Amino acid sequence: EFLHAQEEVKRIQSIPLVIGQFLEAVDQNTAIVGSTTGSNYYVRILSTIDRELLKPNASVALHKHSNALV
Amino acid sequence: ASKLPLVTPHTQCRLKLLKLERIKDYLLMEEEFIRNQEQMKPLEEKQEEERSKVDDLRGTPMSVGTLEEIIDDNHAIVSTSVGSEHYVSILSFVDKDLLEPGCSVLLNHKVHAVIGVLMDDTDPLVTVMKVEKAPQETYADIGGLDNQIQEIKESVELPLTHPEYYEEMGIKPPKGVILYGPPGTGKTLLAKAVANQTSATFLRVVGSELIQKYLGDGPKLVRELFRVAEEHAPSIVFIDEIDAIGTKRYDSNSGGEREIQRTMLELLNQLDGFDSRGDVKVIMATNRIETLDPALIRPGRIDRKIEFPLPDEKTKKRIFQIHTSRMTLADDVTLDDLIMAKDDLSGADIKAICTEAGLMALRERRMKVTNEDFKKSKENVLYKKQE
Amino acid sequence: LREELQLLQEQGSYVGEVVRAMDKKKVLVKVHPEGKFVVDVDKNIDINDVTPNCRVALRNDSYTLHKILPNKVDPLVSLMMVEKVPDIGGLDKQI
Ligand SMILES: Nc1ncnc2c1ncn2[C@@H]1O[C@H](COP(=O)(O)OP(=O)(O)O)[C@@H](O)[C@H]1O
Repeated sequence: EFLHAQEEVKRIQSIPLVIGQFLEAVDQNTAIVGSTTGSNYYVRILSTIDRELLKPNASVALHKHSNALV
Repeated sequence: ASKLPLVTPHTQCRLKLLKLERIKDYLLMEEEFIRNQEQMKPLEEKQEEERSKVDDLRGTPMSVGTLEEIIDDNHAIVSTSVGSEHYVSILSFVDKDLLEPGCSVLLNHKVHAVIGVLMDDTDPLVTVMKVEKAPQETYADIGGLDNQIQEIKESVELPLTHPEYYEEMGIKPPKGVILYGPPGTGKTLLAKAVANQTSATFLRVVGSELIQKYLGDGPKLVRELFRVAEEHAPSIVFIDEIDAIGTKRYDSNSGGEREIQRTMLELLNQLDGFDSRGDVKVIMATNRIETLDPALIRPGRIDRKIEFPLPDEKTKKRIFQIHTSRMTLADDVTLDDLIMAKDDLSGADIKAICTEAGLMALRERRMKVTNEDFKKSKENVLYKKQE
Repeated sequence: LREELQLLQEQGSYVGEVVRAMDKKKVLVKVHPEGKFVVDVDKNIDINDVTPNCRVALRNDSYTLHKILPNKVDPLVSLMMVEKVPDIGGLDKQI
């Protein structure tokens, strides 16, 4: 059931998200990102992402409506 | 707040006693009639009912806007942070008196209506130019000045302190004051002294700083200077070193010099051109006095020109005594060895002496004082003048 | 895991910096590109907690403060000048 759980989360992306950049994280599973839309935001993250992919403002994707690090 | 305008008797006239006794009994009557409100029906439907009602009527996200223009009574034109300018009406909630152009405002989201006003900050210019506190020593620091102190006092101090001589005759005080004499005389001393013992604001100004690599601000600095001094409070303006900046039209040349001519021009008309400033004290410091512009020299602009003489052996014994008051003094020294010898030495020279002692004795880390300390110190200042 | 799909179908978490607060449990906060706003504080947060020049979690609908986010690093305190062990042919006279 857990492995069925991971896959069903995948519908969130569907491609057209946004190209933004990771900036910083406050705490566990919540960080800050400055989008290429000129503005900056405070957002949550998915538990699926590996935390070794961070550091020096990586290229990231975000939801159009939600604007969450996916 | 503006409870009664009449001050016309200006005395202990029974008119005034009747006035202030009537106003007294009226105030007592109001305080008592309103006092009988919280007695029969002490109620509190006027603190959070109106306040809460309007706090909810107006909004949160209180977008800060900028005033553009004022039209009629309720609608004005505003400018958002990006330039979107809206023709929005204002509420009867903000102080309409403190509402002038170029001011931050509070706006709504849907209608963007003017909700409130944000109080302004303290401009950096006052912090830059105004001597904030009593900087230095009070009248125990004078080496000697009595006619100088009289002129500046009855020109400024006596007027503001006891304004019961000028309104007896309707005679206004003199406006301008030029402090001139040889250098090292103590002009800074007296300026910082009146600035120390004063009740109104004080401003210190340097003249060399009126040259921009940008072209033609200058009189910008002047006009904003007098603007802040006037708008701020009862202002005591002081400008030192106008001699190397406003002397005269020596050759009528161009290229910077012409610019300075324009600047001192704006200090002239801006000094006093139109609709006399009022509560605008002006004080000017100069070393030389002959190479000055007589158009500024004429009355209306300056009415008191004070000479700064140099005492010979009478106040010097108190100048060496002041600059040696806070210091040790061995019994080997006698101030008359150097005071009773010369008759023109400036107080700046006595200062270089009584400080040169602090350099000599403690350069070697010896004891308190020796007479040769004042000998080598006086000779050292002798080469300070002579060399 | 199963529930999160709607949870991150959510948006509004803005980020702000407080210039300084004022009375009535309010503050003055500028947004990243945008202008400055006077806003409401959260019931769980404290006015004294609000220090000037600090980030805050903001709403997007009401711009209500959610959480006063921690500063990155006090930049002068990360660039704190060295106090290393203070242990010149040509430089002895000026010594
Ligand atoms: N009579 C005096 N008593 C004490 N100090 C004096 C006296 N005359 C001059 N001085 C010293 O000489 C300095 C000259 O001051 P001032 O005349 O304002 O400078 P400038 O002549 O460059 O404008 C003062 O700072 C003061 O310390």
